[PDB]
Amino acid sequence: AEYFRDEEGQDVLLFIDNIFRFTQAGSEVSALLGRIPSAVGYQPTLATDMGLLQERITTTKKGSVTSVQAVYVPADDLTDPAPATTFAHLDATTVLSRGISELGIYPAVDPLDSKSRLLD
Amino acid sequence: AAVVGQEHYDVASKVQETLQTYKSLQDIIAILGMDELSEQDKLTVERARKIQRFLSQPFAVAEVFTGIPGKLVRLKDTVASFKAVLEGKYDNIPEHAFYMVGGIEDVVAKAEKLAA
Amino acid sequence: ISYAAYLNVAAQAIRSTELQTASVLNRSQTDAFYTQYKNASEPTPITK
Amino acid sequence: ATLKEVEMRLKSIKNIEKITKTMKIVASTRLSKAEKAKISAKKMDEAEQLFYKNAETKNKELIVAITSDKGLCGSIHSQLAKAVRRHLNDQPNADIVTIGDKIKMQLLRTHPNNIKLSINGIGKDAPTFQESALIADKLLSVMKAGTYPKISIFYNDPVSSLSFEPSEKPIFNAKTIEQSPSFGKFEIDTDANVPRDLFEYTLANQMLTAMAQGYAAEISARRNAMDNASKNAGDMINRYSILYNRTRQAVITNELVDIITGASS
Amino acid sequence: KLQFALPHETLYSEVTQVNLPAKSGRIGVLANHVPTVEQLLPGVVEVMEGSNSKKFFISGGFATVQPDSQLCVTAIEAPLESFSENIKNLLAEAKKNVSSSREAAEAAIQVEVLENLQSV
Amino acid sequence: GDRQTGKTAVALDTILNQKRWNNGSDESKKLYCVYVAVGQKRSTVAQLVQTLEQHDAMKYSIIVAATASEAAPLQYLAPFTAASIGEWFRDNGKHALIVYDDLSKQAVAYRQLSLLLRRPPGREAYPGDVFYLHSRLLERAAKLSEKEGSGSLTALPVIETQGGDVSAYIPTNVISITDGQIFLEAELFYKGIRPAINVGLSVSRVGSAAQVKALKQVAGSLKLFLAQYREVAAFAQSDLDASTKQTLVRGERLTQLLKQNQYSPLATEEQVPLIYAGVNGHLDGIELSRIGEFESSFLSYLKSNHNELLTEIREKGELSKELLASLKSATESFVAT
Amino acid sequence: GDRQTGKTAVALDTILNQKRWNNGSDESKKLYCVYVAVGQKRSTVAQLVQTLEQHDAMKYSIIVAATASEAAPLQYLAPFTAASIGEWFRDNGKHALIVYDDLSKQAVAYRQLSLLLRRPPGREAYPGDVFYLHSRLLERAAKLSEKEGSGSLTALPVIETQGGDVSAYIPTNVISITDGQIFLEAELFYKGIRPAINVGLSVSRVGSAAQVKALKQVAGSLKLFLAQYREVAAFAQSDLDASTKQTLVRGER
Amino acid sequence: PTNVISITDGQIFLEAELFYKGIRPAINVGLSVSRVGSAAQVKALKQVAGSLKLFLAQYREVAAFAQFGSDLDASTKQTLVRGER
Repeated sequence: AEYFRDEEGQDVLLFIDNIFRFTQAGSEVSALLGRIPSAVGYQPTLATDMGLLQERITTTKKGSVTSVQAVYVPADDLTDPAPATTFAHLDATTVLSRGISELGIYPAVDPLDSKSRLLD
Repeated sequence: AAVVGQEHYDVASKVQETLQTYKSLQDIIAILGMDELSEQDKLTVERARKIQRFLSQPFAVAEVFTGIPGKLVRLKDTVASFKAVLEGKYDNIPEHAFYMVGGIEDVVAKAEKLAA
Repeated sequence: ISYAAYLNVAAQAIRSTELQTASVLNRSQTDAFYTQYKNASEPTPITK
Repeated sequence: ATLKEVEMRLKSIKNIEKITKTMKIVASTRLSKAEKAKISAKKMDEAEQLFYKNAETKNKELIVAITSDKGLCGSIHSQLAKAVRRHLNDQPNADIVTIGDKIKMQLLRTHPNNIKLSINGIGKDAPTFQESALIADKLLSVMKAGTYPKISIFYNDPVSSLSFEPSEKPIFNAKTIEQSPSFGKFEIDTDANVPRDLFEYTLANQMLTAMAQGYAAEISARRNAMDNASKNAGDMINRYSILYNRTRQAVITNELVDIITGASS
Repeated sequence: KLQFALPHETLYSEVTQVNLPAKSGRIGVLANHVPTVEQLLPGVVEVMEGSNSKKFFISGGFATVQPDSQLCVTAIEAPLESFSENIKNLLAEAKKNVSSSREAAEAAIQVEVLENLQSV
Repeated sequence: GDRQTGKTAVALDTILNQKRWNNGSDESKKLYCVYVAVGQKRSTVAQLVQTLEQHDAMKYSIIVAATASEAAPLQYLAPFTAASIGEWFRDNGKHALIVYDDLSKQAVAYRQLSLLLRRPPGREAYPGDVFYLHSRLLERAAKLSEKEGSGSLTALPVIETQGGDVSAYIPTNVISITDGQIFLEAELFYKGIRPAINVGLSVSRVGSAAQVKALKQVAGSLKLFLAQYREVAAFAQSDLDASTKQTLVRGERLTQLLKQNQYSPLATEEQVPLIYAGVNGHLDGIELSRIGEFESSFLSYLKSNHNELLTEIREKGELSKELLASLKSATESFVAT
Repeated sequence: GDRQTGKTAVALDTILNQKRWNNGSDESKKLYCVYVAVGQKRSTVAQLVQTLEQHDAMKYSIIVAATASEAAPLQYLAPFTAASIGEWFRDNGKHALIVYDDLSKQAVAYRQLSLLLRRPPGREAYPGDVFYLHSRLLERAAKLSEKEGSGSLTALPVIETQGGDVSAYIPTNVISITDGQIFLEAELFYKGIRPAINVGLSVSRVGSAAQVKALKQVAGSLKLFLAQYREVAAFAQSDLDASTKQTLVRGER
Repeated sequence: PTNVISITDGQIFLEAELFYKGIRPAINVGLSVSRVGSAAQVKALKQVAGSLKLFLAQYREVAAFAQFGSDLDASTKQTLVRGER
């Protein structure tokens, strides 16, 4: 993405799949590296590792990457540290719903659950 | 009861029991209203709601922060005040009257204040 | 015997070509009881 | 434990939720039949009222009250009780006939002096002429209804399908029928004792209507109440769900700490 | 119009001719009738709307011609055909009941109903 | 599903049904099943072996066995070892079905190894890379491309829920890794609905993409009916709407119909008729006690009256309007008797 | 208060209002405000800077920065360093303010550092010296005595409660160290109260004296009145007395 | 607690809520068990207290039902009245 933005002067958009699996992957690498796991068994490098990922996605002068990420909420518990840390980085949420799709509406975006930082 | 005297102990026992009832039915109260309580219990609950509120008193070192002039109430006075309340001898005046005030006499006076 | 009670017994007899319905049968059968009272004091809940 | 004690309490709340949902729905079913009946009953009553209006009216008191035996029909029981108590001030010594256990309980408590007749086996049944007739017969014989120069009945008028306003009306004594402004525009027959008959006839016909109006309000109230119950239960589901979730995270962390401490050695 | 009604059911609730059995003997109402109050006795009733005639068995009630040509008939539980043969069987039982049998009044009513059936 | 609710029976049933196609000479109709008995006591595996021999299924069966006694390294490598066996069939372009039963015992063994090797412990005292282990095994199941020779290695892992905790670390991981679940429910099992599949908690994320066309046609309704029956189930608790009563009757009969005696498989050509009756509400007339009698009778009646119909269903694999017409007639006739 | 109730904005407004005070005369009337941004995206910080430069307020404020990108030890040292800068103003006798946004993110940073130093994990996996970390930071920033020239350095540390858990270890430890709370209620935030301040969970345990006398006289007992409003609407959800209704009409309004 | 419970031959559970309820001893009658059981109590006292356990257990069950509301049959209210005493 950075090659496109920085070195080809583009605005691009980079999708990420489960960012739960980003966390999950990170947790394993920590444990293998033998670091003491933190709360709810999540990497002690939890903050910094999300920080690196979520700080190269930014608005540069040249261009901007924008990233649509998928939050596969673990145990649907949004007060879990892994979703929470993700949500801290997130700016907007687009909340596709299956109910909405069942009302024949495609886009599937649930209007009452979609909220964005820029919407002020 | 041998220490604080039988009269105190009896008064305290009744306070504990009433409040414990109120806690027990705290669930039931939330699920269904007060008018769906048993009548005998509903009296206990109404009294207890008053007792609970009665327990608050302004504090004089908090007089700055709270903004309410504190009330120091005699031990002899305290036993009397609760004793009466348990016998419902002042149950007939607002719950607000009981809240954040000193002695029983003060509750009465605040009933007059509220009445205005 | 009260006039509407008089009419009532007649109505009950009246639920007996034939053409019978549940609402009629319910209108002629009741399990209700009436509890006399005095004073507080309660003479029994004699079947209505 | 926290974890299990949370989980079992949340389950209790779930079971409560399920019951309150179920009752509310079943109540709706029951309500439709009740409502249908009340229309037909009211039509009969209106014809009787047509006479009383055109005749005019111009009437101690009797108090009759109507509620169900059944409870949890909202605040029918105590709102009606409050309006009875208000009119028990008005005439102190009046004899209260309580048709239904729930109204029996509130009034009996407030003045046990007045309870002379009370009924039972009201709420379960839908009102029928049979009940009204027998109750009427007992009001006349037992309570000597004509002796009270006022008669008043209390019931719950079902204002809206989601509301109930407790309501009362005055039954006109046999004396009233006699001395009502018009009564001669209708051809009275001295041969018949039309006041003494009509009094009795409207004692029951009015009372049955009161029971019907009340019954519809009662079933409507239970539906309303049980709906609000489901909502209250829902709030508790959410509160204990959050507690469950917090407790769950804590268990994982606390367990993890024990393992780590051991590993460290 | 004519109001002919029961509590749980409601019929015709002035109609052409109504023939009524009353404590005043029998009363006939045809179009406008001068305004009366009459107690209806247990009855065989005819209601005619036009030339069409419908025949009713009535448990007694009250009759009131209103001045505005509203014949309010109110009665408990009625049909004539519904009342009929089973009733003939009942009448035998009812005679037995009259032997034993307020119970006196009940038995009097049973005799009245037996008569009322003979009218059918 | 929940611990020892005869989970192994549900799986074993699938293996038996593969006999029907397997016997068939077309090798695009031959799934050579592999049962991977993990942590199962030798007595249990003896019963398995015996059941397989009894139903003469030991000719498309391989049973990789790591019994309870067998050492924790053997238990650890047991699904992995099994997977390699699957690869030969898959590589040969053949088809096969490998049933890893149960990965919960695979987990315990890895836990034992890691902890004993003093490798860093992790959540729920399960190895840190347990996600990685389970994913490696579960990703070997594959439907090959035609360039790499169309073959497959269908897999159906069986997971033991530790009393119903589907939030537990080993269950949650596995649920994520796989695509689809069939969730047997203990209450149903005890209440005698065997198979005890909880329809609500069963999902397939591939689902109808593979399904006999005929069987798809007559079973869209079935899913929806059961959905209604579940919702209106609790409404049995009185004053019952006519609408609710219609749902209840149709739904109760459907639920009764989907009961099936374990270790008895059925053919698609006999699945399709039974469901047709239920969908068309023919069974509504039949009383609950007589549903069972109806089922076998309907099948025999269909075979006698028109095994032509059955054979058409079998070979055509798609219900034609003419078949649905004829079938309805046959059902009406059967319902009458 | 609760995460992303635009938590930052509540504090930002405090900084903005002091423009009139700061553009005054007398060093006592001037406040010099330091905004410590710990654990915030560079983008978020860039918006803050631009916001401050939009309200032309940049000239009276410092930003000390330890963005999300910046390394975990830098984040650990980030509040302390900022507080040193603040003490220079304070010990110049001048009044000041420091808003530490968010010390909850400092906690996560110290957690990382501690764990990576393999010091035994503490309660809730937050290191055992976490109380010391916050307390040493917090009790610096003060209104000094006349001897010290009546310095001031007001402190507003911005704590991010996880799901509004006010019993949570990091929040409770902070609550006990600090005085007063300005709990930003999520329910109210959703229900359009901006600023959403639940007066029940907001206290100031040393605040009343600080207020100018006018705003003590005029506002007298309004806290009580609106903690009668909470009660009033508590039991609003039997017989509502006319008194209760009057309170409700005033309270809601 | 787990270790000790296994080792010991009875449990005499007390309960804080019942303490507040004013039952002193606050023995939680349902959780309290004696796995060495009756053959240690006075023979007389065994005879009299024969169904006392059953009654109390029934009281507990009835009480739970009673708090889910609704009018209870008279037989149940005999239990309730006895139970209270």
